[PDB]
Amino acid sequence: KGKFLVPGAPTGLTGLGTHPSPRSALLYLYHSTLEKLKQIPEHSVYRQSVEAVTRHRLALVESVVPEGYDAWVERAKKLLEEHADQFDPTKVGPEGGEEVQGARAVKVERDGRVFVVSRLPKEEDERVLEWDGEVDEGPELEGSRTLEEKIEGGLEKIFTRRDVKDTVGRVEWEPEPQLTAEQVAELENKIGAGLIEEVIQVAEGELKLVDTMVKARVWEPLEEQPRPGQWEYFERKP
Amino acid sequence: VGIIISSFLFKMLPYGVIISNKNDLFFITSKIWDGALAENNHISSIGNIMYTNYNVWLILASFILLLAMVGAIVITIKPR
Amino acid sequence: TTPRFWSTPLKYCRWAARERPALFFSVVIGALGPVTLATVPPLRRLIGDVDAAPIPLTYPIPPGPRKQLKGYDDDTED
Amino acid sequence: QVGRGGFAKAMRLAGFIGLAGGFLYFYQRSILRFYGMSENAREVEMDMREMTDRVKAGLPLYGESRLSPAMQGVAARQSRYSALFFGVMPWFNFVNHNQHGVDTAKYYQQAERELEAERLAREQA
Amino acid sequence: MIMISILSLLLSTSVTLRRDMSILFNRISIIALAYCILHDTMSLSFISKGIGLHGGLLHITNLTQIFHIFIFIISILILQLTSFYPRKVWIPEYSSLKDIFFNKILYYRTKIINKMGEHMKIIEYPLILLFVISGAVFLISTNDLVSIFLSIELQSYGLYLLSTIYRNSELSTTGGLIYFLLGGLSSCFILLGTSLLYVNSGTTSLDGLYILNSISDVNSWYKPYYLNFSLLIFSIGFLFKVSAAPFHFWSPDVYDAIPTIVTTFVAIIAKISIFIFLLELVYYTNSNANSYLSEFSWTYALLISSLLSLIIGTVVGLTQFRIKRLLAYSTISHVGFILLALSVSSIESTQAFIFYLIQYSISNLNAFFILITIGFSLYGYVTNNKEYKSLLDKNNSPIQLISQLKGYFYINPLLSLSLAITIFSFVGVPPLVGFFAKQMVLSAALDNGYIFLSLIAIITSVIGAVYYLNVIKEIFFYSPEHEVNPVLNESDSNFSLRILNEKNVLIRSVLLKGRNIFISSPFSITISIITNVILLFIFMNKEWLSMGTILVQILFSA
Amino acid sequence: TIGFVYELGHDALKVHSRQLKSSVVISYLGNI
Amino acid sequence: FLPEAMVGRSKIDEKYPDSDYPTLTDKEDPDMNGGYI
Repeated sequence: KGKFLVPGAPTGLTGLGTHPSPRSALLYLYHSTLEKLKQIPEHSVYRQSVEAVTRHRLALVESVVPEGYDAWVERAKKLLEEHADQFDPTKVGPEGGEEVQGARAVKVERDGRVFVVSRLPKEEDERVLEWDGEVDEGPELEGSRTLEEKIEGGLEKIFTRRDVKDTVGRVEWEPEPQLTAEQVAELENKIGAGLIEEVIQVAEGELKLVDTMVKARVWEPLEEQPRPGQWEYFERKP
Repeated sequence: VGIIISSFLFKMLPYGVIISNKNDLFFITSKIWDGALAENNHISSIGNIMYTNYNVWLILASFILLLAMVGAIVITIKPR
Repeated sequence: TTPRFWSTPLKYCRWAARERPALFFSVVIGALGPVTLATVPPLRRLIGDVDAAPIPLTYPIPPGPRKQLKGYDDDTED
Repeated sequence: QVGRGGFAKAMRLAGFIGLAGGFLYFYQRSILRFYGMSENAREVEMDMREMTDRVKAGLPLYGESRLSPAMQGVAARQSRYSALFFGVMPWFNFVNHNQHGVDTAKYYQQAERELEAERLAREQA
Repeated sequence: MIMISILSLLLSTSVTLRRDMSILFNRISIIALAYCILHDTMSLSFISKGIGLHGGLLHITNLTQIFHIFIFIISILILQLTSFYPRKVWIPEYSSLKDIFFNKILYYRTKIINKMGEHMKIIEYPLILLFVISGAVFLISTNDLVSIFLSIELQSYGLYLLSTIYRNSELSTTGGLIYFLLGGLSSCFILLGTSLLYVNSGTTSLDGLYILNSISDVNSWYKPYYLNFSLLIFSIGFLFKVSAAPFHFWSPDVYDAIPTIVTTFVAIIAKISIFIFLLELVYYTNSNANSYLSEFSWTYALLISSLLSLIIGTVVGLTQFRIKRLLAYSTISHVGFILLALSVSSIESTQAFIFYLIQYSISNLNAFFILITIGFSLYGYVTNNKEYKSLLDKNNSPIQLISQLKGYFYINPLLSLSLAITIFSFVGVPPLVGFFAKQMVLSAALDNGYIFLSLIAIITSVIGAVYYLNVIKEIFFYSPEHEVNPVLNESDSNFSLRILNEKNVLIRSVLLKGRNIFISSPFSITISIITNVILLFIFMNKEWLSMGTILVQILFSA
Repeated sequence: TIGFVYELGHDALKVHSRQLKSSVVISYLGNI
Repeated sequence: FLPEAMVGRSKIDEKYPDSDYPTLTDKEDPDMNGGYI
């Protein structure tokens, strides 16, 4: 009952909920950051700083392995290799598919590490859930229509979309074992940046910062020399 | 349109009402005791029969109100 | 979270009392009427509580033939 | 193509409406034998027995009513032949009134003959 | 039963906002109307002009009960449009009894069946329809002046809400608004009609007014002038609702503005219930002896209306290019025939009136079904006409123009022949059922000396046959402006259907195209039965015609 | 009262006013 | 209240033009044959 954190439970900071998967998310965020730095020259201290901080924090998250991870990762390889078509972003899109009312998943690569991001259909009460949660694209086009309008309607989706109950050529992806609420505290004692949900948001802002640094080229020589007298104040001659 | 309808419907209305539109009539009233043993108020006289003798009108009335309560809300409800 | 009545009626009636009391207790009070109509009258007559006779609201005309009364005739006036 | 719990909901409504429709069907079948609008040979004889029993018992044919004599009339005039409208508006008689549309003389005319034979049979004993 | 069905359906509707429930709430309403049929069938074992019910307020007649049952069947047939999906997927691999009862077919049906269409998402739609039926049936049974007014309102208000239940359509809100306003004017005439009756006669009983009327038929202070011209005002309020001329102007606009599945029920049920109610009034108010009262009969409005409905209905329909405006003018010419049979009050004309009303209600329903089905068939078809691109609310009225039907006999021939037979039956061509209906009303009128109205009607029909033939000329004589959709039939895009058995185990997977997409059976069977009834009426006329012979004998006997 | 339960059930007597959790689980397979 | 295409006279005038019924004067069609030379 009290073994695991409950995703979306309030953390004590308003608007900050319990992360459904904090460990993998930090690895995804850290490996993604260690990938974007590579478009920065090695003599940049900004690169070396972020590269140093992220690797230091990465080795700590690896140090806290969930129970049964080795067993699940051996299974989950045999799923991705046998049914790579199902989880291929180039085939099912970056969002895992088009049917949000069933399970979806793609395989993502960062630094060469392999990630599988899954979108379990949103948990809502039975009595306010229409058509299992299907997406309402509105009424089908009826009457006299031109071909283009029928094209714009979504007519190519009859031949690609799936009845969710049609599951024979597919395998149900079981996700990664999670960290028991004791391990979450133990990991965040090592990192020392507050709750793991706080650590995650600082990591993802750290990921977005790299793109701004790269564009600005913050490691190149000073743009504007201050002109004479620019930083003079009211100092008395020593 | 005013005169033609009014002329036509003036005959449709009865003597009871068209009265009092140099020899006038005077209505005369007296008293009875057998019909005064328990005089009811008109609200009670209607209650004496609105729920037994004419209860079909009440049941139909209720259906009209129900359709208005359901219909007037079905067409104006916030869609969510 | 919220229970469903048809899955677990008793857990629903507890939830309805605690979380939606004005609506749930409207149904209890209102239902208590037809329970009153079905139980109080039989037990009242059981214990000798007798419904009273209707009070007269029109002159009670006696049935049967007229009684052929002698007395109080015109001669007695003087 | 309904969601996960919609058909069970629809069964509960269909279940009720068939129960309600089938009870009106069962009530309508018996009352027509009382209305004289169906073959009712069995009902007539068990009517003549029940009622002529009530006569010799001295108890009211149709029983006693808490309601006033005029209220009984309104009840009789609201429900007589009223199972012919069951398709539209249902209605059942729960009032013990004496206004049932039939001459009651046959029941009295009958019981006394059962009272005549009972006394004669007691004489030879 | 209808009242228990409304209350029960309303309690289930009031604890859900799930729009996916609309299809199942419509399927339960058809079950409910079938119980009402079983109950009014049991009530049919008595011979009587009428039996007062519920304190004199309501009455039951053999004619009252045969008409409630007809309303119930018609309602079951119209309720099918919102109870089953328009289209279907059919393969020979799924076509046996074991297949239908013990196998399942999985495929993406959301677009093919229009699961999320507007007709499939209004939760309260069957409920508002049941209220209109509740009002319709109560009116046939009304025996009091006050009962009449409440029943016509309960029928009318629901037709206003049905005309407005598509709330996101500017065309339905407008049609709903016109109908509510002008029908409210219509009801103020009906209330004035009843009010003058009770004020001059002291009674709300129709049974009491008929008695006062029969005494007053002899051959000095209170001549009963009020009955004929109170009934006249009362009658005009009902000629608005049946859309008899010259009170017809609203119906072409409203019927054309509201959606077509809705215009099916709104253009058919009010007529059956209102005409049956007027029939008993016309029989019990006819002065057999010629008299001063006869000179002023309220029924001359009906002849004036029937006269006008014949000219107006056929002539204004000549230059109608909109199919719903054409169908409504065709109705105004058919209610002229109905009115003419209702105004000649005789055994032969009452048989004719009863036969015509039932046959026209099944025929006008066939016309609506074919129209609705034709615009659901155009799903695998494409057009390049600017006019068909400039139409408004194409989802609610898929077919709006006669020209949209150009070449339909080359797209689907039997559905085009079904509409040809139905239209030819509106014309009055033998040996179809509509000819026999028209002939029965002409025979009655000719017998009773209405030779002039018979001549109007025959000349009127040839005029109305002109625009009926322009519809058929559109179906048969030109080529389709619609083309098979090029991508739905491309031999490269096919959806996967998969056939499972009784317990979630796959049997066979199939790949299917657009040629495997057909009309759903409930509509093709319904069109098939009514077409064949119309076609083969001459071999199956005995029980239907005798049913009307006996009802008239009960009404005119004793 | 049934029509009143209809008005309470559909939230017809409700004025909406104010001024839903994560559903993306990432998984780590490690190296290729 | 209803759209012009649905109830408008000019839209009927398109579908049934008055020019579909020729009317010539004797100055141009003396022989009643459409101006045949």
